[PDB]
Amino acid sequence: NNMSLQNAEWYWGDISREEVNEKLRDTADGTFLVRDASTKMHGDYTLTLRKGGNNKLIKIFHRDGKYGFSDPLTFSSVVELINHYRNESLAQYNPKLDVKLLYPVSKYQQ
Repeated sequence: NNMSLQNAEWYWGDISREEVNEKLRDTADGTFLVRDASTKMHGDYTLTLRKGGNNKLIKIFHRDGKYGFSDPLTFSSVVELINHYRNESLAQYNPKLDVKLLYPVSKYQQ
């Protein structure tokens, strides 16, 4: 993790919901980025996803080197978790989030 995660184009580190909001403003369903959770109580990270004109916040929890949205946490890295849901609909997690992670908001000017 974290060498992988620090170089992920969609990983923005410590930035606020507010800054997250302007980056997803009027973007298509499936647009997303990952920041650090503002408090570890609420996971180590927050995935923000565009859906129905709305920014969904999905906590990424971490324990014993694994990552996930809920238990069991099966992923060996945040990147592998994201990569899975770029291929697969979030619907397997939540039926109200039937969209994939389609459009990374990139930190390398894109």
